[PDB]
Amino acid sequence: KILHRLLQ
Amino acid sequence: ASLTEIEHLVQSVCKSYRETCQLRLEDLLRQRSNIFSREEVTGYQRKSMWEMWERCAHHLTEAIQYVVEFAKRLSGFMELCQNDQIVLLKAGAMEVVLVRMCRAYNADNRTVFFEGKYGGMELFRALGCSELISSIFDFSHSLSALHFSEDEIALYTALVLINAHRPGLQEKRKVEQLQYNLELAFHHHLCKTHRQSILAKLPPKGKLRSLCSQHVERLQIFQHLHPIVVQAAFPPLYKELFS
Ligand SMILES: CC1(C)CCC[C@](C)([C@H]2CC[C@]3(C)[C@@H]2[C@H](O)C[C@@H]2[C@@]4(C)CC[C@@H](O)C(C)(C)[C@@H]4[C@@H](O)C[C@]23C)O1
Repeated sequence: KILHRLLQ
Repeated sequence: ASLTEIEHLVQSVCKSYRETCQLRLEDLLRQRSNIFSREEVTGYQRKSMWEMWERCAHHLTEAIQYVVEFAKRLSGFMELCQNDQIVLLKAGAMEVVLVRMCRAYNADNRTVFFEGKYGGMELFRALGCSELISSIFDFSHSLSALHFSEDEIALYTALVLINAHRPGLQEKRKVEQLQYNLELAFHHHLCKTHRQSILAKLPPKGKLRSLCSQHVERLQIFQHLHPIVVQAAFPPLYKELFS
């Protein structure tokens, strides 16, 4: 969940 | 794939690093004499194990966040596919942190910056993992013996992150092209500044994997004796990366 969000 | 393209890659990486490094070096050097007194150190050694793991995990997570942002500004990274961006960061966010942290370690008194001030490893006794702590201080120590420049740290940490041998990468060759360009930029810069002697002295690729491993192993031991504290008080990102 979290890392995907920080990357977009 | 050209001498000026490479000279220019160097600057962008160096620049990406300065914009993402979290603590300024000057400040870390100012603070070296701001050392924790014996009463304070006792304060820390008498905090509970779980309060102390939770604090350490929050700091690490702050630090890892800057590493992501470094990744995003890294020439080439964002042009990879999201599978491989995630793979690379899962593998190497922490390794990068293990290198960055040597700016905050003082070799003269064997201390490390933490929550305002410097302390030795006895500061962390409450964690119950002194083999890990002292591997981290020994790693920081061995890096401090190379007297890195910031430019050197930028270039080398870019290489840690951009490793084409990570399991799980789909577009493997696009990572090799990016790696290779960065291998060159780094080596060119060491050639220009007369620093190729440091190559032989750099840590074996094994060493960063080992410390990342000890971290995961001690985490599991802790988690297993405090499942709900991890579940309820540990930063999501920490858990994403390390569980
Ligand atoms: C892995 C756990 C959670 C559990 C065991 C103890 C460690 C390794 C503890 C011990 C020392 C520790 C505070 C580490 C934190 O992660 C991250 C920090 C930091 C990298 C995180 C914040 C950075 O700005 C800084 C000052 C360079 C820290 C270091 O100066 C000390 C360090 C490296 O954390």
